[PDB]
Amino acid sequence: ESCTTASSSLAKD
Amino acid sequence: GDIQMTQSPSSLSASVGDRVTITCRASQSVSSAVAWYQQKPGKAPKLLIYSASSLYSGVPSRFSGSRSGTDFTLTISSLQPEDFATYYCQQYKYVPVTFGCGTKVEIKVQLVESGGGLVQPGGSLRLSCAASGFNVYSSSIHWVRQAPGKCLEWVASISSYYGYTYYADSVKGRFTISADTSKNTAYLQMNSLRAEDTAVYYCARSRQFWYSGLDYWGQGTLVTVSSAA
Amino acid sequence: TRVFKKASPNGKLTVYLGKRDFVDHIDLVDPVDGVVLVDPEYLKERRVYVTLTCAFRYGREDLDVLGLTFRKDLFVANVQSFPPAPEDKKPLTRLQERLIKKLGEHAYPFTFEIPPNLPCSVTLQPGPEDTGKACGVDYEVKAFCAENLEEKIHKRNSVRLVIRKVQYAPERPGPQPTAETTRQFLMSDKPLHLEASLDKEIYYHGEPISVNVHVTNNTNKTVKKIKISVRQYADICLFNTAQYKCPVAMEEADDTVAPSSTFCKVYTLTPFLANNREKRGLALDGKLKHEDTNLASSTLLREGANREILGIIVSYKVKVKLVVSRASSDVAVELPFTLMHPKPKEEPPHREVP
Repeated sequence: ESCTTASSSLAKD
Repeated sequence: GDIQMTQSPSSLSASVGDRVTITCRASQSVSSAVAWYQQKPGKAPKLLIYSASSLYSGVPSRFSGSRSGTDFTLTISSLQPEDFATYYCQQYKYVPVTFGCGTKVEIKVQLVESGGGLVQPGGSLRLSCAASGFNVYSSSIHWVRQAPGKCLEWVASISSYYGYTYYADSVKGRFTISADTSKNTAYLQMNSLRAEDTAVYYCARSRQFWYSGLDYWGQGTLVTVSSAA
Repeated sequence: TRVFKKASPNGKLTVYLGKRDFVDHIDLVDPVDGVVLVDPEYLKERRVYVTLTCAFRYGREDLDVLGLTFRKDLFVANVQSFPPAPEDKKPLTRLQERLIKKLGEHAYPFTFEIPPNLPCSVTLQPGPEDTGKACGVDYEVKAFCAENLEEKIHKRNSVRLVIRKVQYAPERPGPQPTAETTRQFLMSDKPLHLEASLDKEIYYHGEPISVNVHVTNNTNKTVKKIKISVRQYADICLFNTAQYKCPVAMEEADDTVAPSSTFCKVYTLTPFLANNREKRGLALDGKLKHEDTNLASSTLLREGANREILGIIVSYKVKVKLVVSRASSDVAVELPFTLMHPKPKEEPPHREVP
């Protein structure tokens, strides 16, 4: 009964 | 299940002192568990970049990497006359970690392997890896086969600090790994041998307490199988 | 760079965090700064809060049986998130503003302050048949959509994620710790003398530690056998101190030092998990979900601290044991030292099967 940890990205400055 | 790291720039040349790019396509989401190496004709393949971003110690900054999604790019702003080699892309988020075939580009601490040679089909043999200057209990040990004219493939691994042994499917219960921590050595016994076994195998250092790229390896040893003597 | 994200079961709640660890800068620990993504359409109860706590599983069994969740809460704090208070105002951090630019006004930041004197994220080695949560010390970030904190937080109405505190070796290595003794005997005109020392003070896990020992055995008696024990002084303050200790590295030598003799020799010891796997109750560092970890780092006690933390203290000591011809004439000499992470650089890409 749980979810899943994933990730994401960014841009410098 | 198994992970593939395909390479688009399979064949390049005629490039001198310029910015060139290297694209590895990941068969699955791999985040940053990706590393790139470079290899000369038949030498020890040294580390270039790990986590796609951290360039190694000493390596010229002309080498750079970047990641966009599961897609991976290498830049050389200018090709120094010695840079010509085959450059290998490899994901390391999942066992088995997988290497794709690299990129031929051309123009017109101690660690050593040992114990190789030719063996008849169905034979058995022992491969050794002497290591010096560091410690097995802080460094993982990995054997990787290089089939000539085929990509790289991790085959064997010891976590001495954890005492775990990883192998690949083609060597489940067939090739065994061990390490004499006293002698700082890796040993691998090969059973029931076939044609695929004929390749040059390398042993390679990790940094076990906190994993990173495969940094310094051996000189590689040939293991040949043939029906003749 | 990259940012980690976690979703609530209902989808009403999407937390973004940057790093799953925190640099205990000794003086300070990096603040728990993150952002939450909310859906005001799905949100109907208009009140959202997110909790950080340093919490400890009360040790293993309860009602003499494993189960339940006796979180012995070392510290709890929660923050009003949506709507952000018109009162609480702190400057935004670079990471969080970058996230907002990725997201917009629908996301809302939060900043948690970690005081010193707080335990490092450690966990006790679970026994072989421990299918429950690995009992130990760790920090937890949980988001939820509730009217008030009194509200019985629905697990559906909430999402959770765990975080670990870490420490890294001070750049200056410590001076060599040494210890010398001289044991007199009623039967010996002159006393036995012992000296023990280590190569350095700072150490890294997985690399061997080297001890020198010198002995003057000019008594009527001999030094029969010598035992080398790297031991884990783990102290707990659940209600009071408890110096629960377990050997980690055990080396034996039959190096006989006779009466009227000298001795000096070097030994190497190497802690690791495998040999101590079957020793249930050992202490390891941070523990994410179920993964294999490393051995507990050398927990740092602040010099200015009052040593009154109700947490977990991990220190490491080597002991040399001299057996004598046969009274408790056999003598053990103790030498503390530090065993903990090298300098930090990145995240823990722990190796495991897909």
